[PDB]
Amino acid sequence: AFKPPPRPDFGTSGRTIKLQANFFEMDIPKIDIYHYELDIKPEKCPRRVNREIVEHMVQHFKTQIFGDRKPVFDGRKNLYTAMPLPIGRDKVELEVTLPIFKVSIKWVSCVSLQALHDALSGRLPSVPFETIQALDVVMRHLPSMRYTPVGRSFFTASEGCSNPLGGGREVWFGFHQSVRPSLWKMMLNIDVSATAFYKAQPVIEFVCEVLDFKSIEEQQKPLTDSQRVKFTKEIKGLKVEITHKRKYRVCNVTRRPASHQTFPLVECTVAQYFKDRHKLVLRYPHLPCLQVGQEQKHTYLPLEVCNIVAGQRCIKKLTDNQTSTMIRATARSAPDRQEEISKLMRSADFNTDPYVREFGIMVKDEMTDVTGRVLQPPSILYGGRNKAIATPVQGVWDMRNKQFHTGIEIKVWAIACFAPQRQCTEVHLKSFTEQLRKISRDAGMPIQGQPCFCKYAQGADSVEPMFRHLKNTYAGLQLVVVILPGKTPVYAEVKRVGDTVLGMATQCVQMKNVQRTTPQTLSNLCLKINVKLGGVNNILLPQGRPPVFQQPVIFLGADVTHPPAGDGKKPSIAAVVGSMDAHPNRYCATVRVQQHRQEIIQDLAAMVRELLIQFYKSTRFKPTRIIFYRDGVSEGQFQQVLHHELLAIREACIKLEKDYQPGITFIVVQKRHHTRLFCTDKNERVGKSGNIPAGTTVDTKITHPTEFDFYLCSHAGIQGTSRPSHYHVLWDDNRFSSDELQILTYQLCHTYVRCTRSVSIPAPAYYAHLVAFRARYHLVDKEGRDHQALAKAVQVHQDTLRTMYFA
RNA sequence: UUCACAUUGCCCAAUU
RNA sequence: ACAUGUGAA
Ligand SMILES: [Mg+2]
Ligand SMILES: [Mg+2]
Repeated sequence: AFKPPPRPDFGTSGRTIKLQANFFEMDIPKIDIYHYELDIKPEKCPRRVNREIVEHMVQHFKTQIFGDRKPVFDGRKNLYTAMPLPIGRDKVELEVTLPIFKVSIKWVSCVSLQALHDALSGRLPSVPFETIQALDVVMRHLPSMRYTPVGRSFFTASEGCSNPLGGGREVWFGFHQSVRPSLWKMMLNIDVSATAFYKAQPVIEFVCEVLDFKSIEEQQKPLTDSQRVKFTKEIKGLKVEITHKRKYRVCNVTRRPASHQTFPLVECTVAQYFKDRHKLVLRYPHLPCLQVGQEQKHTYLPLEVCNIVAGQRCIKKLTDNQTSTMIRATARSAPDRQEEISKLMRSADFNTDPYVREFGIMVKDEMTDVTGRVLQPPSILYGGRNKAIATPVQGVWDMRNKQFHTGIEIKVWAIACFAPQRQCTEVHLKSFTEQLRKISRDAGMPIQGQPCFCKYAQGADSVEPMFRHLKNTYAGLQLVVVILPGKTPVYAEVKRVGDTVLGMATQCVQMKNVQRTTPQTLSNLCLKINVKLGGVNNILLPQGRPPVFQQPVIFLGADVTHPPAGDGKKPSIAAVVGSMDAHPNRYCATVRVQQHRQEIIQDLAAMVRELLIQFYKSTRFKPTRIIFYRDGVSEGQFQQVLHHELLAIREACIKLEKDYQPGITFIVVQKRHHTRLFCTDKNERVGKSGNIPAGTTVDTKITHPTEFDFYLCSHAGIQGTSRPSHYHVLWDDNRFSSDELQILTYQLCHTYVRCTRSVSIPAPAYYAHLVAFRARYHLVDKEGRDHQALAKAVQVHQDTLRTMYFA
């Protein structure tokens, strides 16, 4: 379970395409640089405050130490210099004042950039991490002070334009920046981005925006408890500033107006306090005060003397309208984004950055050219009379004149309509039934007759007794179609009951899609229905599959989904699916709740054991090979994850049978990186968005210098700029060639049963996502006693276990 | 809750 | 994910 396998070869399959990547070559000197350890007492202050401390510590202690040396700082404890500092080894206490801190500098090490060159070439097997870290600290030292750092990105108010969102928020533009080793050179990965920020405005104006006032004096009355509570929820936690210089965090909003609100000086009011001490009379005395600092003390500031501090990211969720405006502001086609990144890099002036130039680094201002190959799509085989073969074109095909490979005859089914009768009439339901049966017969999934049961219902409470009744009354019941009036808790209840309480197949459909049907929608609905009932929609043309299918092989997809920002004990959800036939088409699912924000799948061995057992029951084969697509592990966790999960896989094998030792291939799938690929030639641009065509593959130039990784953009780019999926092979007993693995991955992107399209990641990974999503629905408002309760929540019924209920 | 693609959390990141 | 867009037999 040690080091990732070396790249075995380069891919040769498919026609070439000229591409540009948002990677900008770096020239790094062949020079040793110097790494010093810093400790700033006390180390509780924000990273930025530390950065300032060091920043003018260097200014204040210029004479003795640095002497024209321009150090870079990571913001916490790491300092780097281009040539060695005068303090030969010895920790030195330094005294720094801020307009109070002791800073100790001690030598740590030498970082050789020559060793980095050696790693980029053949000579070193590994890329020296410390070196990359050093370069990264160098490159982001200045913009960490100039701009507002968010993660690996930087944001700023765009000078000359405003993009308000309302509610005191506006769009800030910026960019992601990262330093990456490559087959060719050190690369600077730069992408543009945008995010909502709080406006740097007076608090009075903030109040007006949040409470929807065109101006204050609507009214000159204290706010209603409603208004005050909304304002409270909006400003709580934000930083404000005064002029009397002072910055505070807002912990509350007083109930009383400033004229009435009092504190112990003897009881003294806030307004009067400002009159007496600060010679100020409140223009808006009827308004509340912000409570700032510790909520235990009693420090209360009037609204009209405070400003919202500049550069605070808006953490809180945006409204629907705010979001709409955000999208509208930041939407760019592929060529537009390409031009924006290029414009940004020409206007960046990285090479005049005094710290960059101090470390002798040069950055290229043009995107790297890279040659991709466009893989051929697999043929898709259908069934019926035709045995039709479909040929994807630009990552899309369709169901017209085709029947499912194996279509289910639906004989017994029901309809529960939770939409109101007056809006979703019996005529609507009838007409919808007619249409659905037409499309379904065309597809080889004949709904033989009318539903056996069709009643209206209201509220979540009616779900369980209705479903119990159905299961007890109609023998051979295959499906319940559930019509919903849009967003409702009923959906989650329908799933809790069907999936985990009764083990019944349900298909939900929104009221509006019953009222107005279209062939495309009903067709997609049929994809879902056929799968849920155990059917096989289509299969990869068998003779067109890579040689790996010549022996029994199981395809696993795995994902962990974590709770959103904020809520803190809500668990993470681990989901693993495995193929159950040779096509591969049918999948079974396993799911677990696990520790909050843990990425490592804790219970993997038990899950894989289950899947292996089910695979044997379905196919009567034991897999000689296990292909494991693992979604969403970042590089910094590669070793962590691979160590636990690979072993878990082995354990599942070992405990199942000895000496059962199938070859394992462990592939990390990453859809959330910042690598963008653009057509160099305009006539290669596909559709309105002008993206690279589906099947575009890149395994040279910008990829890893020694390891086995590649980009594959398997999908049609409909809108904006495509995200090409990245695949990183952490382990491979099966000794794949690049060609076979890339082609296999591509083909798996065509087995996804919910649409006749090639999807952005292989089917097993996608299914993993759907399973986790469904689990999250089983857990809504539910968050060993506790953990057992949550584990119970996501446990499907016995009859649901062997199904694709997640489709 | 027909579906994909894209933006986006979340892993890794980040003295009144 | 939700939310928001763009689309489809
Ligand atoms: Mg995940
Ligand atoms: Mg949506």
